[PDB]
Amino acid sequence: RKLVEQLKMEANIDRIKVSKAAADLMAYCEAHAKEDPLLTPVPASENPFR
Amino acid sequence: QRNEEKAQREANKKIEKQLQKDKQVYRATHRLLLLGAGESGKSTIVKQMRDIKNNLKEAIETIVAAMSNLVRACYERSNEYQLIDCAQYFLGIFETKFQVDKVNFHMFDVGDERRKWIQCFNDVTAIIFVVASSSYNMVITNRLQEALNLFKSIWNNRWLRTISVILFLNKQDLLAEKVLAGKSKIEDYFPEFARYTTPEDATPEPEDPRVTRAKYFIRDEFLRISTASGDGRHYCYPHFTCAVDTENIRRVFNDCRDIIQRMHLRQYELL
Amino acid sequence: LRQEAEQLKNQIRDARKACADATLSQITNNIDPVGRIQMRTRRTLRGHLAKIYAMHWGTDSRLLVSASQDGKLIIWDSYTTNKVHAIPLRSSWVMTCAYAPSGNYVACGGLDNICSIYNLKNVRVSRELAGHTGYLSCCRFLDDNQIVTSSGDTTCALWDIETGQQTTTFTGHTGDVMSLSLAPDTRLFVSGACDASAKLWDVREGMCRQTFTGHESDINAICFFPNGNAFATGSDDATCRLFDLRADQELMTYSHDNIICGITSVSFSKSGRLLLAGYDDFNCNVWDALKADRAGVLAGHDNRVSCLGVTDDGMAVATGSWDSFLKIWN
Amino acid sequence: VWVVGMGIVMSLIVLAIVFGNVLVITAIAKFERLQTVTNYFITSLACADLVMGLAVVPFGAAHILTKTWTFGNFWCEFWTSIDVLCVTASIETLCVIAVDRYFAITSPFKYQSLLTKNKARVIILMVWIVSGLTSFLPIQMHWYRATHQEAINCYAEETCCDFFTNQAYAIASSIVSFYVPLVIMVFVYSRVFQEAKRQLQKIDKSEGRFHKALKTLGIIMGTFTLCWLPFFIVNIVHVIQDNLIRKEVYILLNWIGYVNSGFNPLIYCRSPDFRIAFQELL
Ligand SMILES: CN[C@@H]1CCc2c(ccc(O)c2O)[C@H]1O
Repeated sequence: RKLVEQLKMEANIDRIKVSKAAADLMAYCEAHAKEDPLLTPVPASENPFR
Repeated sequence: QRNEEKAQREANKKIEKQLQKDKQVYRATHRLLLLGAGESGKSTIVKQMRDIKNNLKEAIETIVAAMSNLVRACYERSNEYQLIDCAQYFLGIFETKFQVDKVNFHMFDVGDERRKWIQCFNDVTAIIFVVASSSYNMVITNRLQEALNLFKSIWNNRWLRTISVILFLNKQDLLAEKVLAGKSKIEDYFPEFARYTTPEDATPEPEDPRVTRAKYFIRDEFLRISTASGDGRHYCYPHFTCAVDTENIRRVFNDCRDIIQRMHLRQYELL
Repeated sequence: LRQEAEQLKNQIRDARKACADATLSQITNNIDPVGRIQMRTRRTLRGHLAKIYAMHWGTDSRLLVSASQDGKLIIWDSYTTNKVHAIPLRSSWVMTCAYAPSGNYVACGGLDNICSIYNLKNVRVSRELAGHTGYLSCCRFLDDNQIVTSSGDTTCALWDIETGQQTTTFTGHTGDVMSLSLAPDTRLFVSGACDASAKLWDVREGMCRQTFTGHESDINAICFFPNGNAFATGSDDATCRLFDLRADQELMTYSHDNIICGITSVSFSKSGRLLLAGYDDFNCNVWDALKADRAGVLAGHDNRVSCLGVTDDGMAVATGSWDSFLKIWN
Repeated sequence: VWVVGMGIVMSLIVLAIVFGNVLVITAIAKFERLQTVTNYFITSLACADLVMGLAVVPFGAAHILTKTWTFGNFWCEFWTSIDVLCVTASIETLCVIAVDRYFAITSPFKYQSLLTKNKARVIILMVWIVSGLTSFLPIQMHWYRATHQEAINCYAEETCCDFFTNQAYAIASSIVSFYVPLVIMVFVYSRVFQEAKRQLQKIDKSEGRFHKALKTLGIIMGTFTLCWLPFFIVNIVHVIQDNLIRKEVYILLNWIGYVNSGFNPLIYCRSPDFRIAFQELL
């Protein structure tokens, strides 16, 4: 019933190729990797938990 | 700020005292889950363990609507039909807290097909699975077969690997009435009943042999699933409770005591 | 009848296949690996009576709220290992809890169909949201007055606390919705149902913009990349998958032959490099989002884990298992 | 060239007892999943076994092999007090564990409310206090010293420290250490066996047509009885009749009782959780 209309509405969506999305996501990850306390361990004195 | 730390410590101490009291209360009281097919008369056991007129008339309206979908002349035909309906003789989780002698208990009454919330209940001492023993003839796979499949699904669950099952069979009078009449014989729907025979060891109430054979066949069919799985941390206690039986609460008390005893005996490498 | 829907689904699959040019691993294979990661238990939070089913960090990245089957919703101060508020609950069972970004309100709803929020500023209920059917799975706060709740009836709903009624209803899931996540801009949110399908909804429009059904088992967790254009779903099947919103299809699959247990919670890191995912095998795994290679295993829980959470500042990740004891893992 | 083998055997026994007790204690303490009211009693037993193995076993071996107590007269009384305290604590902790099992099985619903962490700590403190009262008090203030002409010179001398006590202490201390726990544990395990047999009969009656308790109870009771009862009956006998009992028999039975302490951890820590903890630790 309404599922056909829902799929028809969802069909008309612009798509970005996987290469561009992956490149953008990798660029974001590289840019914001510096401010990641889990990725790079924080100094003990500045660490709130120790 | 030392004052802030002192205030936080005082609040922590007060909350810890309240939490210790709550933990003692929680450990004091056991927990049971009441799982039923809905048409198995789980409400009768709930009443047995522990506006109104309009609601009863409203239930008659659902039966009346079902009869028309499937008045005095057609009323007789409606009863012979096999469909989901309330009792014709008359015409949202629920928590029940009861205390057996010197002990605290607390019942869980869940209100579907996926049953993804079953993993939530793992601290309960037992599952009070209630199934109508006279529902073999009604069909939707027969309803009794569906209940057996649900029992198998509950029994062989990874999360429920240490939870026993208390099994009740209501409609014993109904089962006897349907067996003695001869309409909808067990062999018609359950082919194994022809080969099945009454077990050598049995304690039947002063009942016709056919009723005893049918009841014990249903009990054995339910017990086969329980016995197939691995022994230990799993035990099923079948019961043959009637529609009006006031001894059900003592039966569940004894069953829970045996559950705790057998858990402790399996521990310590005794049993 | 259904032939048109089948043709539309086939066309959607063909379009998604046509969009794929180079896989994520094909492009990210040249980036340096994150390397071995060792995380120690910075703090342990004991005293909580029963198995925790969910938790949520505070917007200040310091306070957190945890709920268990014991009916206790205790708010913890993670820095000092101190519990500030203990909130008794009318319903014994709680499947989720939420902490508002303002911090004034804490949401808590479970197997009871009614969802209730608490006004921290003793503690008392504000408006027990009851216009719902079935149990709840997860709740989040868009603001101090609008809360979106999951459902056991496959109907995610949006609430207005002052009005107390569902502003809008979301439908389209075959199975019950088990988890959901909100965007940094709060414009859109996704929800992973039990029908192995993850759907993205538009808050204003009220209709699902896309639909992702790459899994095979019930989906039990979902969270966003910090970018907001990609969400990762953790299913009952051992595989954890990362989807995309612009590409409108799956990008990477996380799975190992050694692991066969389910997944109960998935949470990204501050930079999104590490995808921390819990498991039913008493341990929490840390995956590399890009290379799809495991970079360490977190443990220390007697029973299965159920929830995860990373502070807004990214200082540490918290885990609450069925062993009735949370842990903070810096 | 014959004493060296006995010394090697004694060193091996001491090392085994120390290693087992240390492993049990560190397994109980380190992991929070193993902390339990009964596991506190197991921890107390392990601590008593560790103290015994690290204190009295090597000194006893040195006394036996060299036949000369090099250390002072005062320190030997302290060693005897430590020995009595350790033995009494171990036996009474075994009795307490048996009582805990009886209260867990016979009265299941009341067991959770009866035993708590505070209750377990109080019970352990009381049992250690009574063991101390039985051991340290009668020894330090010299009530246990004999009155006959024999061993009075041994008391005066520094080298000789052979055990010689009154006919009174050798009976009362023996009773308190072993005989009351023996009767209590026998009654406990009789009740537990009866309950297990009843449960097995119920299983057979209900789920029919589809000896572990005896073996485990036999192990638990037999190890303790065979390793301690002969020593304590000899303890009574030599005071009653000093002609029959020789020193070598006394020492041999006492050391069998000693090695019972090292045998205890491998029979009271056989749970699968303890095995998993042992595997994870090593
Ligand atoms: C010299 N060794 C002592 C002598 C008497 C004695 C021992 C242990 C427990 C007791 O209750 C005792 O009375 C032995 O370990």
